[PDB]
Amino acid sequence: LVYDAEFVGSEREFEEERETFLKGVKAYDGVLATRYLMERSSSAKNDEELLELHQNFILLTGSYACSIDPTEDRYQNVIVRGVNFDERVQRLSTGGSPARYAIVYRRGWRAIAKALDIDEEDVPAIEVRAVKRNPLQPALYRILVRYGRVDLMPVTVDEVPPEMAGEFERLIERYDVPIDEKEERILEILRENPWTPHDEIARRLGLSVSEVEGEKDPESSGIYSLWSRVVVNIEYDERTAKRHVKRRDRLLEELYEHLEELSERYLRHPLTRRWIVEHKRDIMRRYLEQRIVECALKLQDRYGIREDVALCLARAFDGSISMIATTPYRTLKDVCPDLTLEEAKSVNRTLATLIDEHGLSPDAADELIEHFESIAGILATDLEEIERMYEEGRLSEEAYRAAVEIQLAELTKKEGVGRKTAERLLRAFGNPERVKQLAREFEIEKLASVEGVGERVLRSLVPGYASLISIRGIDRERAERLLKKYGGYSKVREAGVEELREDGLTDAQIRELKGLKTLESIVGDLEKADELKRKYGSASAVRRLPVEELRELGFSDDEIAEIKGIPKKLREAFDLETAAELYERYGSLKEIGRRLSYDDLLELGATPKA
Ligand SMILES: [Zn+2]
Repeated sequence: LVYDAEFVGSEREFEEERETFLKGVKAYDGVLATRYLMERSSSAKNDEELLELHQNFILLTGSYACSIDPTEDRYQNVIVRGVNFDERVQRLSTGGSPARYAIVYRRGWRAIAKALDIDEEDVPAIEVRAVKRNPLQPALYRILVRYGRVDLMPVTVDEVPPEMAGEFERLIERYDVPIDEKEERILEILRENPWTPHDEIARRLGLSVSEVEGEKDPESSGIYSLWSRVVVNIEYDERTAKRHVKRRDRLLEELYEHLEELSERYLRHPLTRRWIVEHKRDIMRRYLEQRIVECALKLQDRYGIREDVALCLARAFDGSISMIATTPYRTLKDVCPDLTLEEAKSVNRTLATLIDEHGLSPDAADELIEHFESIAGILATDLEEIERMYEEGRLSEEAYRAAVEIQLAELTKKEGVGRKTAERLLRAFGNPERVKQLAREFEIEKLASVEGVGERVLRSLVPGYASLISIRGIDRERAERLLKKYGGYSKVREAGVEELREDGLTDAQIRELKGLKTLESIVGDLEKADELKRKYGSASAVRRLPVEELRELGFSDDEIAEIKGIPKKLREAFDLETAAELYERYGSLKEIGRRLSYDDLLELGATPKA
């Protein structure tokens, strides 16, 4: 399997990167060492002070990783397992560093270490994919690294705010990012537990990990895309980036100092920088080993690969189904030539879809995997770039054509949208994911200004346009203004009546929207109808309310008589309290003559009742 990368910065930059990387390695050495201590005993497993130190190393590795390729120009032709990230990162809407994009992949450091000449024999590992023990929401951690966010990466487990961890969703709400339906589904699990592993998120949603994750860019769909959407909209805090670079090297010393102290809880001899420098390779070789077991065991239980092949893959791909699952068939067979295609299609869902649901050849599917990794990766790419690749001879016809048909199918599925209107939209706005996002942001004029995009298109594309526009008198401009101001139909429906008037809605329009025509019979004006619609569900409910309650913060006793349909004869004798109660209980009045003659002891000798 091929890893490689070439440096293109100046000689100063070369040394800057070497020092950062080597400090990342030193930081990651602490992560390995602390993981080692944690499984010396179940007592060590549950040492929270040890866990806090483990986490501190994770943080510092992140910070150092964020600093790789600060100017986003120092590396080129970054190959990880044969796939060239230079070209892919360039096609993303937010571009960025091929180096850091590489580092977010397991064993991506391999590629970067070659460009910085750090000899692979010393295993200069930097990994930034911790899940269960990560002090930040794991996907966030990874996206911060890809976007080089030295500033946002905390350098201390104390410094980690809830909004980047246990209450991560707060951070999402602060930046008014559009969330699609896949993502809202993913959040529902992350809300239960932000440290749910991705293959679990995928298994419950009935998706591949690639689908759960998406591309690491705003214009995709998935937890990575979501976090990118948020993170890019956070101002770079150049100040705090300075604090973090200034402080972290000595914090690392201090972490290593704390590692000695703690290690004496579980070991005869301290765990020192020299010790980890010596055992690093051995520690890593052993973890790889029990991950080959666990993983090769899963390749049989879940996917059903013949035992001897399942171990081959397990070894070849560092014990990672994520890794295996995103590897092309040609590369998979290169290292395990015993493997069969139905077996490859079992673990690599992208390969499976491309073959079985788009009739692609394995070579052609490999081509698309290599360039884009997943379907999400195809949909993150501008249509016209895919055309360019086809024309420039860097993409075969069958791959190219499948790519087009995937992009078009995301829009033609939406009733009203034909192929040339879909095709046009992709030209106007780049890719299908970016088209959808404009619809969720309610950019109705922007979309409409494309040929073939009519009311029927707008209906099926823009959430809540269907609802507002089907009310007479509400024009397109208004529908956009309303949707944008309040955040979608449901939120517009929830708006106050006073402020909807200010927005220029006729009272008829407001009445239909909240569907309180029946309540406005019962009560004079719109506003009180709405007040009554909030607390109580319907008119139906308001009538049933106790006589005291209606009377209280309400209006007349005659009005309460009319509201509950209390007959003249029953109203003329008893007081309301007991009249509306007898009616509630028996319904007719003929029936009211079920209870005995002068059990009707209340008021006059009203004989017409018996
Ligand atoms: Zn800080």
